[PDB]
Amino acid sequence: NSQVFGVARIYASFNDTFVHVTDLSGKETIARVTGGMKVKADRDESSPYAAMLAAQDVAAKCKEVGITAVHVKIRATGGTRTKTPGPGGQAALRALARSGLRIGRIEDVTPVPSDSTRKKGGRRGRRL
Amino acid sequence: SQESINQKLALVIKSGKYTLGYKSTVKSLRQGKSKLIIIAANTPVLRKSELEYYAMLSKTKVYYFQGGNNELGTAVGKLFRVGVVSILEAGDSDILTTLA
Amino acid sequence: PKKRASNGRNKKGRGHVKPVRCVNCSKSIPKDKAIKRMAIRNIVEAAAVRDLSEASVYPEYALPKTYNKLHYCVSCAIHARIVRVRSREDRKNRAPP
Amino acid sequence: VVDPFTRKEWFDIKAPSTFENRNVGKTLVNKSTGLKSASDALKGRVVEVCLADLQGSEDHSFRKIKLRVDEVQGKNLLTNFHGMDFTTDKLRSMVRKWQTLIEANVTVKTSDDYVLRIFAIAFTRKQANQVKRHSYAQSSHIRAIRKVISEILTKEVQGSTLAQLTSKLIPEVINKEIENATKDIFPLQNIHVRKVKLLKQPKFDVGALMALHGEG
Amino acid sequence: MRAKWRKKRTRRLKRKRRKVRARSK
Amino acid sequence: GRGAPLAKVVFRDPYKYRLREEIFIANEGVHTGQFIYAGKKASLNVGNVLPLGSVPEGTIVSNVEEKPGDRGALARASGNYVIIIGHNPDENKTRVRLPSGAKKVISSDARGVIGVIAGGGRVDKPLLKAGRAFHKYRLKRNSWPKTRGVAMNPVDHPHGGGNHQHIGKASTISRGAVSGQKAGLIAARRTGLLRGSQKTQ
Amino acid sequence: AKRTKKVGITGKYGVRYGSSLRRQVKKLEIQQHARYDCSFCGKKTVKRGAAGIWTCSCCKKTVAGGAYTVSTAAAATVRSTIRRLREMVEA
RNA sequence: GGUGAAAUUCUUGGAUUUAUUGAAGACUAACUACUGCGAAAGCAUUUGCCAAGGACGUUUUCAUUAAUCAAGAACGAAAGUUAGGGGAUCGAAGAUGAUCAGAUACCGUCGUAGUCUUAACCAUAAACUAUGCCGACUAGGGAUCGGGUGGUGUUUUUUUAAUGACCCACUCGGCACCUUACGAGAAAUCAAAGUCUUUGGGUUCUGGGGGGAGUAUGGUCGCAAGGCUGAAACUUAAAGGAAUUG
Ligand SMILES: [Mg+2]
Ligand SMILES: [Mg+2]
Ligand SMILES: [Mg+2]
Ligand SMILES: [Mg+2]
Ligand SMILES: [Mg+2]
Ligand SMILES: [Mg+2]
Ligand SMILES: [Mg+2]
Ligand SMILES: [Mg+2]
Ligand SMILES: [Mg+2]
Ligand SMILES: [Mg+2]
Ligand SMILES: [Mg+2]
Ligand SMILES: [Mg+2]
Ligand SMILES: [Mg+2]
Ligand SMILES: [Mg+2]
Ligand SMILES: [Mg+2]
Ligand SMILES: [Mg+2]
Ligand SMILES: [Mg+2]
Ligand SMILES: [Mg+2]
Ligand SMILES: [Mg+2]
Ligand SMILES: [Mg+2]
Ligand SMILES: [Mg+2]
Ligand SMILES: [Mg+2]
Ligand SMILES: [Mg+2]
Ligand SMILES: [Mg+2]
Ligand SMILES: [Mg+2]
Ligand SMILES: [Mg+2]
Ligand SMILES: [Mg+2]
Ligand SMILES: [Mg+2]
Ligand SMILES: [Mg+2]
Ligand SMILES: [Mg+2]
Ligand SMILES: [Mg+2]
Ligand SMILES: [Mg+2]
Ligand SMILES: [Mg+2]
Ligand SMILES: [Mg+2]
Ligand SMILES: [Zn+2]
Ligand SMILES: [Zn+2]
Repeated sequence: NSQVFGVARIYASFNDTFVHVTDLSGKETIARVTGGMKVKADRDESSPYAAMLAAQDVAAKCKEVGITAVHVKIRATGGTRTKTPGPGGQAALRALARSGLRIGRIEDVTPVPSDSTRKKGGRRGRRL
Repeated sequence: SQESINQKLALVIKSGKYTLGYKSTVKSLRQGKSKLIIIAANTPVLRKSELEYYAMLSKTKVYYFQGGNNELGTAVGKLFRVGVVSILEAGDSDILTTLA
Repeated sequence: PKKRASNGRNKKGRGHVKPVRCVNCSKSIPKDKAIKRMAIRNIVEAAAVRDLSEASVYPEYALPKTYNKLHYCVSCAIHARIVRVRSREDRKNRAPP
Repeated sequence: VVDPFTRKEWFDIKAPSTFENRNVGKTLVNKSTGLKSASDALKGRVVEVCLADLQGSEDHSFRKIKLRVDEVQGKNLLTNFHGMDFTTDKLRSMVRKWQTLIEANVTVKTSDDYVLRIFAIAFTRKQANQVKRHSYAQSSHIRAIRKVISEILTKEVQGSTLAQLTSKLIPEVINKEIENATKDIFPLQNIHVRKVKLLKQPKFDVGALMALHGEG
Repeated sequence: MRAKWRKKRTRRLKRKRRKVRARSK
Repeated sequence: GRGAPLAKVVFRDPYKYRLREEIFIANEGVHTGQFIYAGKKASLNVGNVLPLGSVPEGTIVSNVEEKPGDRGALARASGNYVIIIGHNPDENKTRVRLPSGAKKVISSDARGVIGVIAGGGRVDKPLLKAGRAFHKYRLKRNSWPKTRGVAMNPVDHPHGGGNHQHIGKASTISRGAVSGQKAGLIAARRTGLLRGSQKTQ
Repeated sequence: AKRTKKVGITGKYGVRYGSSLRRQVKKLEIQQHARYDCSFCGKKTVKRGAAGIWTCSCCKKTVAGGAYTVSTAAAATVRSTIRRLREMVEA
């Protein structure tokens, strides 16, 4: 079966998309490029467009470094934040399997509390 | 299903015969009349060791009470305090033969 | 005059329940109130399973799922139409969709 | 400007013998230089692999194992068991409404001196003809169930070394032993040892590590 | 005006009349 | 002239038959007749003195040495103590946090005594009157009372002149300023009431 | 026959110095003047003299202590922090 | 980073992301529900100690010992208050970036007191069920929690009973729900908000058009903020409740 296994850690928030690949240990990252790099918008940093567009360069850089296979760990912002996956998160994962890189073992690692640390916005909400 | 200790000593107090205090227990420890000595946790290590060496000598059972001589005397149902209690006659109480 | 005989949502014999934080606006509403919706989905969503199962190693494998329990306040749930206003009588029915 | 990826070397990651497939994958470190050993940036690394990859079966689909490399030799790196966790997707699915969630944990040292915290998790189940909709436990049940599960955790871990525990977990002898003790009490669907955390590690001793690695 | 702030409005008044009465001791 | 008590600790002379008395700063709970064990192999009870390497992190200690065998330097004041943060067997070095809030790295052979200095809350009671501040410094040195520098004449001070008592130039003084220029706030990196609340990073 | 309402011991200070400091001193003065339980002899004979030192009037044991009270708050909590760390080492 | 869109802000001193380890303080997710407990406020990680509690079971005991309560007393969310500790997070004030005709705001950044704790204060919340307590009577339904009873019920282990767990029936006591309207009501609705002009079981409390006002005054408690007690002159034909059609 062979290949060589890296890990693609995809952090998709609602203002950006993160496509980050390291090896089986998170030390020594291979290729990291985000959505704000592929457009000048500030709004479209998080768009699925940039997310696909970012996963091109990673997978091009995975070949160039020689990583032929990826495990993917996907995360929202977490903590006291949204918890819902970001929009670019699906496009990025698709562009990675679409670029010829071999996938497997996907998990959702978004950090969840045991219920800590009072959340932003002050009990009356963010009202608009 | 467990009788504590003070509950045991309570029976000893109405139904038994006892003496209290460092003098009368050694007056009793010499004569052989004493089946138990209950030493307060806060009496000094010398009085503990002289009581010890009066006991191991006499083949007398030594209970190391958990508490001070204030709570010890309340446990024998007295208003003053006592550092050591000596059991002469066990009454309806089983203290000698129990786990203690 | 009184609108719902449940007032807000269900308490009836407690008198205080900790609040929860709205997931949209970050409001405070007692957990007894606060519309809650279970959110389960596949990690690969819809069209990607094709290109995911092809690019993937392993025969088969399986699709993991994202499990999230959403809490809204009354304001956001109404506005997001996670719920909507019903008729005087239809309001009484607590039965699901 | 260097494109540093022609600098670094490659090393092949080796799993413990307590597992099946012992070649995990690879990883890169910069080329050893004067006053930088590539063994330094190599050592402390920890790798999280699925136990399905390790044992080869898909019955282990969740159950991740952490693997920490203690030493590196000649392009190979020897890793030891650093812990186990449950893959949040699997964990979330097993939590459902209308049932009692019971959790328990204990901290215990093994025969070789390893201080471990191990976690357990179980859920009540309806059974057979039961027409009531929930099947919650009484508080008195959970107290005695937690007492029993921890009794077994401390017992199974106490006599054993780091490898025996590993060798016990793959078959899940603990889960079954838990179900046996608990069924006198309450139905208790699922059951797992869902996590094990390394707290304290003994002094190095390459000898035990070579006995685990190496020979085969 | 909203009944809480009219309750605040008259709370301030009462403080100021206590201060003014405190002039003459 | 010392808040906190001292406790007089009697030892046997190792190389001659005689008693050798030592004067120790009582550590709050130390008591007459208690036994006090001193050295690397001492136990972890309060009032014994250990080397700094020989205690775990989290250990709170008093009268700790700056260099080993200087018979104590850091945290001798009534109520004070030093916490051991960590150890570094590369050259025998324990790093500790000093009551000022600062973090110091000393040699793990540096001795300290288990616990805090006794004498508790002395500075929490209001002096209440000058006569109390008087007797206070009587036993200490002649630093009291203090006449303000603005109250003196230009000859007597930089705060100096008059017609209005005022400082009339910045009361923060260059570090490198010459003795007789230095009064008021000296090296101050800042001034004003801060409200910051963090005594260390 | 209750004498003072508020001041108690601090009626010695009369009107002076301001109440807030008279209150604040009331606190610590009752503490330092108070009689305490002895660890060794089990009676309440311990008095202060010379703040920091607390001796027992019966058994003559003298203990380093807090300024105006026998045990310091942060002392006793340190007392346990050490026992806690010492038991780690011997077990 | 952040937003609807921006900006203030942070960054080749490597910001953001990744990794290994550690520090602090708070919180206690999912399980968590028309479920539990407490007089109310309130109460959710484990284990140990401390005294407490309802209901149930009872051919046990005492024998009217009670019900309700001016005065009087305990407890009392949050904010706030006094000393000390703590100070991660959020965040009144303040300061900022924007929006805007203005924007002291709503949205963004920074952040003081605060939020946590010890020992003291304070005694208020739409502290709500906007519904006093004790007692009796009047109607149907199925779930659920705690206890008990009844079974040649079921499922459990070497089938051995047990104990468990489940199922069916019964019954006390609970948190609730559903139908009904004999009855009640201005109606909304109510299983009490019924058994009231055919008006009476016992008892505490409060209201008497709207304003002025919960103000003024005196008294009292409180460190203060304030609480409790609490007027009148004058003013005015409506204010208000529920339902209906636009
Ligand atoms: Mg951006
Ligand atoms: Mg903020
Ligand atoms: Mg704001
Ligand atoms: Mg809105
Ligand atoms: Mg309305
Ligand atoms: Mg309430
Ligand atoms: Mg002088
Ligand atoms: Mg001065
Ligand atoms: Mg002066
Ligand atoms: Mg002059
Ligand atoms: Mg001059
Ligand atoms: Mg000058
Ligand atoms: Mg001047
Ligand atoms: Mg002046
Ligand atoms: Mg001046
Ligand atoms: Mg008199
Ligand atoms: Mg939990
Ligand atoms: Mg429950
Ligand atoms: Mg409060
Ligand atoms: Mg407060
Ligand atoms: Mg404070
Ligand atoms: Mg703070
Ligand atoms: Mg402002
Ligand atoms: Mg203020
Ligand atoms: Mg009734
Ligand atoms: Mg019924
Ligand atoms: Mg049966
Ligand atoms: Mg079986
Ligand atoms: Mg109930
Ligand atoms: Mg009729
Ligand atoms: Mg009515
Ligand atoms: Mg009238
Ligand atoms: Mg009126
Ligand atoms: Mg009127
Ligand atoms: Zn909302
Ligand atoms: Zn004494």
